[PDB]
Amino acid sequence: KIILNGKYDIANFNEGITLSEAIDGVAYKMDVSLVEPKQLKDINIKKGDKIILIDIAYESKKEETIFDGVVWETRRSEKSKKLTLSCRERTVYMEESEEQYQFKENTATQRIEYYCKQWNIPYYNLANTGKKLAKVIHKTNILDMIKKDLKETATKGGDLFRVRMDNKLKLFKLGTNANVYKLDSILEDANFTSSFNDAVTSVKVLGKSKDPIIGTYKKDADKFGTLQKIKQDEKIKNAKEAKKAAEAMFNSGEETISVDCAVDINRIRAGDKVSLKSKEYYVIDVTHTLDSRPKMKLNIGSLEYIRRKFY
Amino acid sequence: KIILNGKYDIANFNEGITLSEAIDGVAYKMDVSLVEPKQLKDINIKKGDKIILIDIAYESKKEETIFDGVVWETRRSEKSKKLTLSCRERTVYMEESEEQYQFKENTATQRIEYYCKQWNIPYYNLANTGKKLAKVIHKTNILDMIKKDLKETATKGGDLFRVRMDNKLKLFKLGTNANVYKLDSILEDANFTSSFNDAVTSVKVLGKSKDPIIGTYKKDADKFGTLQKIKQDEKIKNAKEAKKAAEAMFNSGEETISVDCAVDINRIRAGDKVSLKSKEYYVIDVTHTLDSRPKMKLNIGSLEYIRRKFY
Amino acid sequence: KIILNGKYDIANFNEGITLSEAIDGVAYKMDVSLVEPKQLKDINIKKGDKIILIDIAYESKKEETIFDGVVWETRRSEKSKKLTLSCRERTVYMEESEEQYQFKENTATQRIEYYCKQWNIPYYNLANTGKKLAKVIHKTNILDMIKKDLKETATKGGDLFRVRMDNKLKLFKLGTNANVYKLDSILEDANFTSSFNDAVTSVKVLGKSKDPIIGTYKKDADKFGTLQKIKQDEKIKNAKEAKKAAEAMFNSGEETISVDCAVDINRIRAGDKVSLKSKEYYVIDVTHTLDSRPKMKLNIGSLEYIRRKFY
Amino acid sequence: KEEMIQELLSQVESGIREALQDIG
Amino acid sequence: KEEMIQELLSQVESGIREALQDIG
Amino acid sequence: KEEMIQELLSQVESGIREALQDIG
Amino acid sequence: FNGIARILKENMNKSVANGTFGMGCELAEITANGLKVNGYKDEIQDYLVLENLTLK
Repeated sequence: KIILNGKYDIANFNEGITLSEAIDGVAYKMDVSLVEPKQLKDINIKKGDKIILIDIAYESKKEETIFDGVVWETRRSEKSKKLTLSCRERTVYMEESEEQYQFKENTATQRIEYYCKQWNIPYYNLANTGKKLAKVIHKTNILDMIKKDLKETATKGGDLFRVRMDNKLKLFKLGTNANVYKLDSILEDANFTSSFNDAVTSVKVLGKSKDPIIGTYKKDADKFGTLQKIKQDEKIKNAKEAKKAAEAMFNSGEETISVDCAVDINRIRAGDKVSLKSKEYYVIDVTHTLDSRPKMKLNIGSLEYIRRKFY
Repeated sequence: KIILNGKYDIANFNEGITLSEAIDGVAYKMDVSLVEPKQLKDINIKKGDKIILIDIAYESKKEETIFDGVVWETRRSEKSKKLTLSCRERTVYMEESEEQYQFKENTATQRIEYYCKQWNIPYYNLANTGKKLAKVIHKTNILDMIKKDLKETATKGGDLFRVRMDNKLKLFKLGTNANVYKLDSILEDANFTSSFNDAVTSVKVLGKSKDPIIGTYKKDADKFGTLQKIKQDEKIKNAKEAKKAAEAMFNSGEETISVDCAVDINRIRAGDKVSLKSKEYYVIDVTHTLDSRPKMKLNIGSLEYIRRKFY
Repeated sequence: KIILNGKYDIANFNEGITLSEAIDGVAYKMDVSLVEPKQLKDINIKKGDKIILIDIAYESKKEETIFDGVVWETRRSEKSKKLTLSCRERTVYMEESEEQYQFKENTATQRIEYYCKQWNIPYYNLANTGKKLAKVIHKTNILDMIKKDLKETATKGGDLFRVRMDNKLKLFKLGTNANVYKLDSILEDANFTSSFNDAVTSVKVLGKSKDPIIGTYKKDADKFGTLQKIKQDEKIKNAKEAKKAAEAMFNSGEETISVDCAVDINRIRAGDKVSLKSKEYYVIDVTHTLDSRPKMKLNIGSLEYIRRKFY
Repeated sequence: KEEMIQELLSQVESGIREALQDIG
Repeated sequence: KEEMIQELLSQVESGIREALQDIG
Repeated sequence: KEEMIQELLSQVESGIREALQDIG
Repeated sequence: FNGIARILKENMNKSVANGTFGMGCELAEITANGLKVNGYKDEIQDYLVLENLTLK
């Protein structure tokens, strides 16, 4: 409804906005399509411009900044003067800037604070993930390093954390959204899919590092059969770490719902805890599309499958 | 025509069935789509249910079990109550259960028997592949291990074998189907494609293991040019093994036919030997679709190209 | 307009021709679709036949051989007798013939001459690329080796070179086309896309080989932010080599134009220097389509982005 | 008139995912 | 009648490229 | 009415296979 | 569709490079700070050695 840019208000030009995020996505993504007459052409929107989308929030019905990022790419058509943007929050910067860091044994929160301090990234008070990580040397992107240590934190019994940018970097635990919205009331169509596609019933740990930690921790072998994996990570250097990694991998296969909603719940985001029918599910992916009729589509799943796949 | 499930008969609900298989596919795949009214909803079809499709066989015109597997995944639509399944025979279990095994020098049949004995998989009398395999250590899936040793058996002059499940595991040689069906009579449309896309005219073996085995065995260099490869496998630890591997790699490029048949030959399966015109070809892929009009589509190719690509 | 084949002239059968090339493509590609009545069926076009397309050149309006290659694959439909070809110039042979070569320190031109001499490939007087390459051992395809050493030549300050076949192999520098055509006059539609998708603002070289060469050469850190990479190549064994590699990597992200032209400029090819509006861009990709109305589509970009991505 | 896009995008996604899961 | 092919090829290319860039 | 799906699935498969073979 | 192929090839190189990192033999030099491995930004202050290198 309001698109601030730097100074102007280009909400008087946009054909539609689509706010999309994935649980493992690089960044909260806003793809706003505009018509580009002389008026919009004058201001000369370039890549790197700062877009802030403001719309009436679902919670309190007050205008709140639902998106605050930067224009990552502009594509302009000439025959039809339709300028199209693809906005990203500043976690896209972290996913592109490579750097090598050597880390001793420590927790994920300390590592994230170290990254932010090194690269001068503003950040709120980061939640203590608690889990203690093994010494590693990293080379991938900063977001890649953060995701790697968060995955290793999900292993060893730690809670599932996800990093979202907003104005200043936030360490967002998955099941900690304020409002557990119920989608059954506006359920245009749902697609309950169940499978054994990524089911894990057994896991045979073969430790590449010593405390000779080896074991098997089959959990539902009698019911679904011995759907076995082999976890052979150097980071597992402990018997309890092996047991917790095994326990953080068992699941009954893929179990998700491809939900389609006729009303756009504005504040939904990846990782949020949302209800369909009596059950509760975590948002694997959300794709708003703020056309003339607000609309939302969701892909949600159980905790076990999400932990198995994305962690 | 008859869909047994555990107890019931849901042939009174299916909009269509599509039996599809690939020569390198994980398993014989049946994708049956159903409407899900109160009647079908009562029985509560879950993943892991056992589906048996029975239809009048082409050979003797007697009702025979053409498919016997398990429901690997169910996807239910709610706005339109259309339950859709994707059935798999139990080789999908082998493609998901990882395990590590160390093997001395032996044949593929002994290794397959060892896998079945370890994992309690029923199996018919397995054909003696004959070829003797080098010592290896494996980590991939059980089906992955079986495919790897079968590929190494195709190399060294062994016959092309493929594993299909049925009720009990079977080691199916490719060119051993009972009836060599002729598709020209029901040829709705064919697509003869020829190429040098995967042509191999020469091969320069560089042995990574000793008997210093090195050589070149160019076969049609004068005609198609020296389309050369380099085979650098540790498993080749012998001069005769190198020569047979070279001889089991030469081909005139991709040579397949995308056949479309107006009548569904019910008993066709991947690897079967089928005739189009005077020539004979091996089924790279088959995709039946048992809608209200039975129909079949086939992708067939020559032995040399199949051995080069899939082995 | 004229399709010579070996002896005949099958221009009296073709529904359309599409000449397509990519800057990193395997070969100049011509995909000519034909109807195959008794007349064309008699001559029995096989793979490996030599196709020469002759058409009135844009430059001098004289019939010139715009394509000279070999039929790499033929696909024939039977219900509708439409034979379709996919012609390739003989660089496709180099992209399929693997070979291992050990090279001392030398330039790319000498290596290309050595490859041509070894494999008996005709070649014109190859341009002296000048840049001196480090000792390496290669195993990939001959075209793969040529592309690798040309990429290493683009690094260390050398000019961007691309290899095209024609009748005899040619080492084509990118910005050396004879005529810098202007596409604005026939601009059916253009798509100016800008991004930071592959922007590189900093690079932290970590030399794996000694002259302990380590450094950072950030170029526009204040403006676009420290979009950093890490170049960790063994081939960089020198401080000046590291600096030139860093300087041959900085760019302002992806900056291309998806140009659509209503008139087919016949002599355009990948790497050519072409003008749209006042600016000049290098052809990343060109796709002619010689239907009954000649037509062309182009994808062009700046030198910095092309060097960053394809080199 | 417009539902063809949704229908055939779904078909493309299903087919490619199905092939990757089968061969992979 | 014919523009559906161009429109939906563009949609397929955009969607797959978009997904690869996001997840990758 | 229905042949558009077969036609454009064939186009999608051909285009993606063609691009992978060219760049690869 | 060439853009998808190029992006996917970039992903190939990315994944292969990430997998190959921290694996295989590498050259190094000893310093007062500790071990200095070629291709590493920081010196390794804790490392193991073969027992035949610990001779007096």
